[PDB]
Amino acid sequence: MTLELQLKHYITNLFNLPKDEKWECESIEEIADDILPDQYVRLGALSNKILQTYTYYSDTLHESNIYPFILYYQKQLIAIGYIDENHDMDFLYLHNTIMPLLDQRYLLTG
Amino acid sequence: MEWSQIFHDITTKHDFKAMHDFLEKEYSTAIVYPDRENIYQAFDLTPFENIKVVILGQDPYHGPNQAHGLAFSVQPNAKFPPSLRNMYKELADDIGCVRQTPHLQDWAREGVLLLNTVLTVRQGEANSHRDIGWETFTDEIIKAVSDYKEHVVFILWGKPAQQKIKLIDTSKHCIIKSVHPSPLSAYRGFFGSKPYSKANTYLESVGKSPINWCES
Repeated sequence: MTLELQLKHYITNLFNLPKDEKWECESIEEIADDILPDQYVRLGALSNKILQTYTYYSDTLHESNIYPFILYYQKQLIAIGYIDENHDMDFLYLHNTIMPLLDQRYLLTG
Repeated sequence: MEWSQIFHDITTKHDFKAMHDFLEKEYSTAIVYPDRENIYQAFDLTPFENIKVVILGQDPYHGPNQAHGLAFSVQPNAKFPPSLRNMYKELADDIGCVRQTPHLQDWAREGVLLLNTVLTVRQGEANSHRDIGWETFTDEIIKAVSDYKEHVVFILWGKPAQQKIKLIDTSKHCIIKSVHPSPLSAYRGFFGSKPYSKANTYLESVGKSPINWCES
């Protein structure tokens, strides 16, 4: 099962969303310093790194005011989570290219 | 000065045969967006002589019935991408008007060149056509706009677009730049940045009429 689909099962169950609603995906590159909380953006780790960004969207996702996201730096997974209704980032996974910082990927086991 | 003349210059200076051979095979064996006949739609809708504002995008949307050859725009019945939703929120706060269509062919008719830096993508695979020659092409397009037009606004959202600053003559042209409108970055300086009225104020300072950004 793909990461996107694990994320979808997790979010739809957590937020009680329709399972057969289509999730579309927007991919954008942006510097880590403008995406992540400051405490997680540090010289020699994520600072000044361009991330490849996947943000998922649908009508019931917009109604719940959340944005599920997956972040990469080239081939290395950097983050999995969702921006919640307060516009805070909520992580299931976070790696800074040196070590894993947060890892609740067991939540994606389906 | 016409796109056909500029394209001729570009295709003479660089050899794109391997790109076209790669794309021929991609459109035969895979699902590539946008539809082939739409690849140059930004050029078809904004003739060179008409450009007043250049907005740089990255890759085309990579899902079904989304991309149609314009940066940021999706097809009239498609859902709102997160970045476009944010662009329209800033638009409502800056200019005042509310757009409900996600289609930007009207902006393109107004003189907004909606140029992605890469013009094709395989379905579901972000960046899948990075480095096949589009960047060479599209870097040359930005240069050409800078070189041959008198006074254009370049709007550069996100770090990748801002890497094109070195191709733009700022003694001639106006650069407006900020973090990307994606909800991942938008609160770090996209909201409140007023790119639309800033663009129009510059156009008026230089004796050009403003862009009508409202539904037209």
